[PDB]
Amino acid sequence: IKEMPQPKTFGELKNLPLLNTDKPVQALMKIADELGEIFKFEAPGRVTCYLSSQRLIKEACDESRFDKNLSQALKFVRDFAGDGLLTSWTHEKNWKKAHNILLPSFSQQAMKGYHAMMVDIAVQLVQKWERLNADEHIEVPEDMTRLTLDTIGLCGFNYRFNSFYRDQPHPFITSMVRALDEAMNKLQRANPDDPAYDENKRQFQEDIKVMNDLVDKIIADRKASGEQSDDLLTHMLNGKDPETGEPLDDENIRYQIITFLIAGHESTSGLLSFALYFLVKNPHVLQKAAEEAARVLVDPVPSYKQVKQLKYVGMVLNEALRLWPTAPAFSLYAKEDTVLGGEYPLEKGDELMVLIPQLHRDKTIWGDDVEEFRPERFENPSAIPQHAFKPFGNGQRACIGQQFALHEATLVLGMMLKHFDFEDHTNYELDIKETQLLKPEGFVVKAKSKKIPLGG
Ligand code: HEM
Repeated sequence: IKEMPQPKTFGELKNLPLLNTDKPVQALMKIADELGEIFKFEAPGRVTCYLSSQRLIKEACDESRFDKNLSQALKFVRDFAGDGLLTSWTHEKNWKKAHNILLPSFSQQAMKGYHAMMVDIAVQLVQKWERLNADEHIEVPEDMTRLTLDTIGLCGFNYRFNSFYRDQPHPFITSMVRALDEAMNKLQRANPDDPAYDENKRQFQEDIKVMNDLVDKIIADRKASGEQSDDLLTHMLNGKDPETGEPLDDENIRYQIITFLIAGHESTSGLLSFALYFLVKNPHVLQKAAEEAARVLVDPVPSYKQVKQLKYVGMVLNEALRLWPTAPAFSLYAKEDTVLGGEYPLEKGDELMVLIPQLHRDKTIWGDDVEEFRPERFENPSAIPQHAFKPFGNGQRACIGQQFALHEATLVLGMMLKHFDFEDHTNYELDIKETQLLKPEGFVVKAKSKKIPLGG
């Protein structure tokens, strides 16, 4: 039994002077490099335990001992995401109901039914870049976000945000993005009740009404027509929990739809953006991935089967998730008193945070050269030690979207590689902005079309 390592405390401020950054995850990674696989972190009225090694994370992933904790970020997002799957406690009846109903709609098989709609949006991005003039460039995370938002709207509830037809997004997207920003801003608000935030609160209420009005109207519209689509909304309307026999109610369906948008859009666009970053920074890797794309994508548009063939592309995506997992942490609490790693007692209710980018740099698992981009690390996924790679979280609370995110990213990145050569025309210096997610801010490229016809 051992005292938990902890960075220096500064009287009443505790450890907080060490995080005076807008990139706390990257600052926490530097604390972990100094203090090792576990450290306690304290701030006024807050205590948590950050884990970074696979040995201890293997323990924290034991679901009989630890469950998902709702961080404060997730609590503020629950004000519009409600008791959707992301923002609900594992014990809530609606979490378990929605999980059992939605799981089959997110399986690897279910991907065959979404493929045509994902291709629809992916063709639109390819055509946008084909139609650029010679002087222009691409804003990478901005277009990736247009793409992921549109794909989740189409596959999620057969709704077109039409993000490629716009400079300013659809009013729902504007509201959702501003609501997420406000939720994150509230994390660092000293005097939340101060008059200067009256306008913030009013706007937050307006943005939630915009989101709810839209989604409720689409739900009511669909129930009236009886139209059956290939979308998740049809599955929610027709699904019954195998355990209770009950369906989701209309209000819970609204929260799942908002949740899929929130949970899916930034995380998946970050992944595509970092993968393209790594590829333009490693032209030899980019060449091997484009060669696979040209070998495999032999039809004017990709089939479901062809996407499954893009093995190297899949490896590039995993190695981007290893270095910069776009949802960089998840939070747990001890379900009962327990001892972690034989050494550190925990009391029931104690919080742990898994620091996924630091887990992914555990040199005992990956070798000494953990900063290098090498997709070949993933050539044999069965050989990777259990719990070493956790970009989609853990257990029954893992990413329900993982097969959807991966199928979409593979498809898109494979089409990009087939149709364009890319140029890092500004010699872009990586700048990782943190919201609740990671992205390469300001990342721009030029693409030069290979002049290959689309379909079809
Ligand atoms: C590369 C893309 C993505 C990454 C890295 C990612 C990562 C994660 C992580 C780490 C969790 C666990 C959160 C926690 O424990 O607090 C999570 C949960 C979740 N994600 Fe994703 N995600 C991605 C894409 C998506 C997509 C495309 C969707 C939906 C279409 C989605 C929907 C969800 C949902 C609904 C949950 C809550 C699941 C549950 O608790 O039952 N995610 N994701």
